[PDB]
Order: sequence, then structure tokens, then C-alpha cells
Amino acid sequence: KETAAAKFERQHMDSSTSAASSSNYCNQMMKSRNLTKDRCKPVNTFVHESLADVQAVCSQKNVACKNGQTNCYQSYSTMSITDCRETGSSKYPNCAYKTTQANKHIIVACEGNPYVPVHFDASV
Ligand SMILES: Cc1cn([C@H]2C[C@H](O)[C@@H](CN3CCCCC3)O2)c(=O)[nH]c1=O
Repeated sequence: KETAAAKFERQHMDSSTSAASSSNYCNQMMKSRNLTKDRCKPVNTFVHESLADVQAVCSQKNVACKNGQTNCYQSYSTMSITDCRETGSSKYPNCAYKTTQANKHIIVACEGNPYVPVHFDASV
């Protein structure tokens, strides 16, 4: 079974491209990472940095999570990310996404021993 840490890697980690994220990127990635099976997941972010660099965020700037929990952390440096957002014309099972590349600070929720990212909260 998939651990919370593994689910985070599946949903949010893409170290393979630095930031080319073609116009096709989100359409392909949302599908391949199995985020279009139950429904079209409406919003998702992929981070183009090393797993070590993202895991390190759990020891960086402690900030409140959107849900009010205290276990969120903001990266000290900007990171290469791609936001995927479902279009209006997207109809399941043909999930369609707008691909947006940017360089922003990420905010992740961390849990466990080892203390690792388990949720992507925001980018700022
Ligand atoms: C704001 C933001 C959210 N997400 C993901 C994390 C959760 O799976 C989901 C949380 N949230 C649920 C309610 C509002 C829309 C999104 O979206 C994401 O992947 N990147 C983001 O920048």
C-alpha cells in the first residue's frame, strides 16, 4: 500500500524536467500519475527539484497551513514548479489542463518519522 510520503512523490514530484513543461505537460502528467481516474483532479502542482531539496523544506520556514495546522513549511528559495489547473471545457474522462510554469516558494505539510512532505499546501 501507498504511504503518505509516496503519495506526495506521485502527486507532486517531477525531478526529470527542469522547466520545459510543454503545453501538453499537465494533460500527460495528470493522467500518468493517476490523478484522472476517480475524477479530473481540479488543481495540482509538480515540483521540478531533487527529492532531497523538497524533503529539506520540512526543516525550513515553519508557517501555518491553510487548514490551520502548524506543520507547514515554506522553502527558503524559489523552486521550479508547474501548476496544473482543469479547464472549463474539460469533461471526465478526457481531463484537460492549463499548464503554468513558474518559480515560486513552495509550502508543504510534513509528518512522520522520518519527517517528510505529505501534502502540497501552496506556492507563494
Ligand atoms: C493551492 C494548491 C493546492 N494543491 C492541491 C493540494 C490538494 O490536493 C488540493 C487542496 N485544495 C482543496 C480545496 C481547494 C482546492 C485545492 O489541491 C496543489 O497541488 N497546488 C496548489 O497550489
